[PDB]
Amino acid sequence: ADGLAARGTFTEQLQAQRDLVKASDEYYQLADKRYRTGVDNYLTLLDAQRSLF
Amino acid sequence: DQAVSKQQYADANAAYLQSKAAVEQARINLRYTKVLSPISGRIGRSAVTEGA
Repeated sequence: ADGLAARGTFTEQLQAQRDLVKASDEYYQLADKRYRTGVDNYLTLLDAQRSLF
Repeated sequence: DQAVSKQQYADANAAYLQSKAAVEQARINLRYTKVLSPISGRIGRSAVTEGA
């Protein structure tokens, strides 16, 4: 019964976690494409990278 | 691609146009110290020679 409960709940827990991962990945690539022009320095880029990790 | 806001771009474009207007207002004086003939015709004598 609690195996069935985990089957019922992980299929949206892991999907919300994948949406979190896609959101942080778009955040990191957007911070990279605002670093590459030259607006903000490399330390906030490393902060976005460690948040993605 | 919407990295910075659409309002921060308006602030930066306003600062850019204010600085360009300051450059143009500061080269108006640099053109004023090159004193130009406002008309075209015969010129008389120089009542103020160079150095004064």
